[PDB]
Parts: sequence; structure tokens; C-alpha cells
Amino acid sequence: GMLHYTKEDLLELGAEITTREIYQQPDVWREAFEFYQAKREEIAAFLQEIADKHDYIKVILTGAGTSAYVGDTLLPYFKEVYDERKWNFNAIATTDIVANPATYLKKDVATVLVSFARSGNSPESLATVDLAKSLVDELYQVTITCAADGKLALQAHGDDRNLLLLQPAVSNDAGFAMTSSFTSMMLTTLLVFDPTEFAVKSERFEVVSSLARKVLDKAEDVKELVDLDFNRVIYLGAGPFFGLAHEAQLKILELTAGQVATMYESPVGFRHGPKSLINDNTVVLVFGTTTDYTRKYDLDLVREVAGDQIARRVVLLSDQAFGLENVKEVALGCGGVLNDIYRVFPYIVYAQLFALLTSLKVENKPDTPSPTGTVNRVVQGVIIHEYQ
Amino acid sequence: GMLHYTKEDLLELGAEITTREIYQQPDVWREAFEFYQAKREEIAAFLQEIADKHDYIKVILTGAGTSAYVGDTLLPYFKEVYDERKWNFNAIATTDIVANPATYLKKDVATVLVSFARSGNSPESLATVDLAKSLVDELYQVTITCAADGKLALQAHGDDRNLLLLQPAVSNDAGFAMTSSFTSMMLTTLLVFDPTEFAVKSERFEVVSSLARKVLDKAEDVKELVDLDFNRVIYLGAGPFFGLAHEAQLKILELTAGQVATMYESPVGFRHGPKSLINDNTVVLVFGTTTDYTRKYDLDLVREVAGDQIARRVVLLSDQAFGLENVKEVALGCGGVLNDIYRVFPYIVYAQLFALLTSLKVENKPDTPSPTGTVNRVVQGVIIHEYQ
Ligand SMILES: [Cl-]
Repeated sequence: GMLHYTKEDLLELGAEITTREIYQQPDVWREAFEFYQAKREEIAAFLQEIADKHDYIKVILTGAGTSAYVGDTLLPYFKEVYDERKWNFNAIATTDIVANPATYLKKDVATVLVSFARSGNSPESLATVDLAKSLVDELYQVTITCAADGKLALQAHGDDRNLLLLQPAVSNDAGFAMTSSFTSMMLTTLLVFDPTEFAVKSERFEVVSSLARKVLDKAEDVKELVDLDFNRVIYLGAGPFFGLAHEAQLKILELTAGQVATMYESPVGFRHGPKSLINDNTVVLVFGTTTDYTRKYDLDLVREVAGDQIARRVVLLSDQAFGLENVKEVALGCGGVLNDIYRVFPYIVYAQLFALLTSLKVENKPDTPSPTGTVNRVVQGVIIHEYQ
Repeated sequence: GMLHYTKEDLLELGAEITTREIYQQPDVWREAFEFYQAKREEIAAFLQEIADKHDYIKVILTGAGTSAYVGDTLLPYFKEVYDERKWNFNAIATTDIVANPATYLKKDVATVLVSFARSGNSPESLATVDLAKSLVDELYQVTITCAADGKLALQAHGDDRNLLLLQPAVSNDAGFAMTSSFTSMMLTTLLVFDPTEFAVKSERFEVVSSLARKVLDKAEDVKELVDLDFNRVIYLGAGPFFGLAHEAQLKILELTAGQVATMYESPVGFRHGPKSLINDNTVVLVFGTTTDYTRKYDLDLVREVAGDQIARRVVLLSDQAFGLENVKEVALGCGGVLNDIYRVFPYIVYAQLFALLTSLKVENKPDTPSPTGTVNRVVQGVIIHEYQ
């Protein structure tokens, strides 16, 4: 198990489901990868037909909450590697689309709507699909969802323009918080759209899974941070790690019922006002980039915040430790096998453990962390209004 | 005067500069508008030449901190009204470009780089321009900045392809926080790229000015809210009001040196986890959208948060009061002359007052609000590294 905890301890503390769902991630990813591998020809044919038909293609990666951050996290990688004049990638939350459809859904633009959902039962998921069908003349869909009996999945069959990519059944997280659903969806999406050769994807997958298991094995390293005196947490990252930070900090908010206040930023963005949030009771964690160029900017920022000596702790997740003063460096090293976009997986596993253990520290029940009932596993109170 | 305060009172409190710069906004905006009026034919001709040469044009709206939020706020409006296959609008912070230039700056894409800066002395401003010039074959620039002797402005002369649009000198805010600088730059940008007829823009400008004066006249109303017990502030807004919420919350952070923790979200996004931050010492303010359809989603959310009865106060800025239970409704009514994108101006004045008065409440010196010196008016410690 995790730390010393027995399964019995975890049940008594209301953390068995969430702990199980975090720890099952490498196994879930291997199933997802194998499903990808079996479907890869069909998936590539699907996308190729669209490319053959249309000169400009708007791809919209869309979900709500943690499902929105799937697109946010992967977006900068796709933007780098694709020519925007052909495949124009966007991450637009379902919660944005439902409120302002006209901003995003345009009649004459060929559009591939890539819908993400753990439960499939957020009203905004179906409303976004329905608005897209209403407003876009040439619409295709890729539906990436974990619940085969969720409304999103149920309405995604028998349509030659909708590629349904169900995630493994156990990734339909019963926990309040999305854990294995988030990472499984993100892995599927990266495998689908990453133009890298299959053999390279395979190798990277194996290293992703190895690194993640190492993180899980060393939960005590995360506990060391949890044990510090803090009630604010700030996650920072550049590139894909900006959306990853957004997810990492949300996991805290959610699992501590906001008893820990939070922020996400990039390291370079952080200086321009947001850094004001730091106080003596703040932990700052950086998801480090490993390209030589971008790493330099991370390092200057970590040096500065450590040097300020205000924060309780500055933590840098990277591929190596330089031996920085007043920084906890967490070295997760691939031998360089992984590029940055695949490092999101072990990095978020660390973040999930931090959120889980912090929930336990504050005596919240991670599996059911909103005792007021004002936040819910499946969103409540969403009304869809008719658009004309 | 603001409230009871004399100029000597404000001097004593370290608030004279910021108070002045907020209150000068209507006058600054008229000067900005008159400049635009004078230059509009030249401006249109500049953009028309670009459209005459290139089939696909990438517009990048770029700044750091509050300057980034000019682009974030206006972007959804430009996205709605432009055809993305011709004019493809993006808001990408200078703090993102400098760290990951290859994500955004593409050799073969005709690009219009629209740079924002109050001081012009952020290293990322010049690095962003330099990276664009070194990477993009067909580049044009629009430089919108408040400091004629800032480094950005000073390198923007004598270039046919760089359209320099200096803002009124007094908008080079001496206060730590950007107030009139943000608004002047945002007004100029909207006037440049809004395809509405000039006669309509002039009509709206007059109502903007009038409503903003009314907000300033009624500072006592904001004070009443600031007097409530709270240490967390959440701003919510849809469409342009998401970026505006980002700015509104940053103002609090900056001016209270993080003594008040903050969040920005959209009303519909808020439910999917972020709502967890609410506690009994939290004030939630919503920048209300006035289109019939989107407004319905604001209203559902406000009803819900009010009905939960946890937050200290729920405040809705709009064009009218419906008479909502447990909500403070602030009605700023144009008679319907203003569309939502022009309502950002009166809305942000209200949020500036809220931040300034909260700063006074916590006995910070709003003009110089970082007594640790770890956050600065002009960013310190940014090193620019060579990109290959
Ligand atoms: Cl009140």
C-alpha cells in the first residue's frame, strides 16, 4: 500500500477509492495504450479522410473542469508540431462553449470536436455536441470518455463522423476527483494526435509507466512536504505544464474543500504580480521543463523564489537535481527518453499524491471531500438553455 | 475626492498616486479616443495592406501580467466577429513566447504582433519582438504602449511595418498597479480591431465615459462591500469577462500583497471544482453578461451560490437588478447602447476601486504595496537567454 497505511486504515479515513484509483494508473495506461494500438489504423484513416476533404480544419479539445485541462495541457505541444494553416488546434472548455457558442462554433469552418468526460453526465458535454451539430456545417467528432453508460458515450454510436474511443472501464473514477480518468484520457489524446512514429510512442509509454510507478513507490518523499506548515499551494509550469499546474492545484482545492488556497501560473508569468500570493505558509512547486532553453527560465525563477526566503518550501520536479540552495529537487529521469509532453504523466502522479495526503492531513475524506455538498462528483444544477 | 479623503490624507496613506490614476481614466480615455480618431484612416490602411497581401494572418496579442489580460479580455470578441481563416486572433503572453518561442512563432505564417506594455521595460517585451523578427518571415507589428521612453517604444520607430500607438503620457502609471494604462491600451486595441462603424464606436465611447464616471462618483458603494469580513475574493465572468476577472483578482493580490487570496473563473466553469474555495470569509463578484442567452447562465450560477448561503457576499454587476435574493446587484445601465465588450471599462473601474479600498483596509500602501520588495512595478531579475 501507500505509506504505512493498511487498506483498513484507508477505508476508515474515506480514502480507499481515491488511493486505489491513483495507484491503478500505470495498469490503466497500459490497457489504454493497447486499445490505441489495436485502433491505430482506423484512427489514422479517420483523420486522413478529414485532411483529404478539407483545407483548414479546426480541432476543438473540449471538456469541463479537470476534463478541460486535458486539452489545456496538450495544446502547446500540438500547436508546436502542427501547421495551424491546416490543423488549427484549440482547447475550449465545454463550459465556455455552452455560454458563448457563437464565439467558437462557426458555420463554414470544418471542425473536429474532441469531447472529454469521465462520467459523461455533465449537461455541458451534450449541450456542446448539440450546439456544434446545430451551428457547424461540416462537423466531425472524436469522443474520449471513460463511462460507457454515460450520456456522452451513449449518444456516440453508429455515426461515421464520430470516432468513439472508450477508456478502460476502471478509469471511470468513483472518487470525487478525477485521477486515472484524467491521465487515461490525456494519454489516449496524445497517442492519437502526436505525429511521432509508433515505435517511439511505445518506448516512451514504457518509460512513462516506469517513472510513474517509481513516484508511487516513493510516496514518503511527498509526505515529507505534506508534513510542512502550509495552507497555500502554488503550482508553476511552462508549456504543457501550465495546464498541468491548473489541474495539480485543482486537486488540492477539491480534496481539501478549499482549506488550502491555490494558484497556477508559469514561472516567467509568476513574477508579474501573481508572486504576491506567496507567504510564510505557502509551498511553491514547479513542474520543470527539460529542454536546455526553457529550463534556464525555470531555474532563474526557482533561484529567485528560494532566494527570497519567504515561502515555506520551493520544490522543483525535473530530470535531475543541480543541488540548489533552499529548493527541494525531485529528479525523475528518463535517460532523455521522454520529451516534455510525456513527462506530464509522472509529474501529475506526484501532484495527485500531494493532494490526497494533504486531504488526509486536514481530516477530510478524500473520496467524498465536500461535506457541504456544494461541489459534486457529477456537476449539479446545470441548466441548458435553448440557443437560437 | 474619493470618500472623505483629502489629497494629504491619501499622501499619508501611500495611495495618492493610484487613486489619481484610477480617477483620471475617463479623461485619459477621451484623449486615447481622439488620437484614434485622428489616426483611424492610417490605421485602417495599415491593416488593409496586410489583408491585401496575405490569405491567412496570425494576430498575436502579447503582454505580461496585466498587459497580458488586455488580449485575454478582448480575444473572445475578436474571435466571434472575425473569420479565423483570414484573421486568426490569439492572446499569447510575452512570458509564454519567451519561454517557448517555437510553439507560437512560425516561419511561414504571416504574423501581426501586437505588443502591450505600460513601462515598456519588461525584458520579455523586447525578447518577444526579437524572437518574432528572427523566426517569422512576414512580420508586422502594432506597438501599443504607455511609455514613450520605454525600451519597447524606443525601438519601434522608422519601421513601415511597425505601427506605433503611444497612449497618453499620464497613462504611464507611476502607481505599482496598472490602472489607466490597462484601460487606455485595451480601449485603443478595441478601437483598432473592432469592425463596427466609427459613428457607433463614438456613441459607445460616450456611454463608457459616462458609466465610468458614475462608478467613480459612487465609491462609497464599493466601500460598503469592502467593509465586510473577508479574506478571499473570487471574480467570475464569461466571454471577455473571464480575462477581466483575471485582471480584477490580480489587482487585489497586488495591492494587498496577497493578504487576500483570490481566484478568477467563468460562472459555468466555477461549479466543476473551483467552487471549493468558497468559505464564509469569501466575497464572490460576477461580471454579468447582458446578451439574453449568456445572461441566463450567469443567473443560474448566482442563484446557486447565493442559495448555498456560505459566501460572505455574492455581487452581480449587470445592466439591471432583477431583485435576486441574497445577491448585491450593481446596475450599470446603458439603455442597451453598449454591447458587452465595451462594458469591460465601467466594470473594471469598480474592481479597481474594490482593490484600492481593500488595500487601504489592510493598511498597505497601495502606491508601494510590496514592502518585501519581492514584487515590483517594473519586473526585476528577468534574464533573457539566447535562443538557437
Ligand atoms: Cl453589502
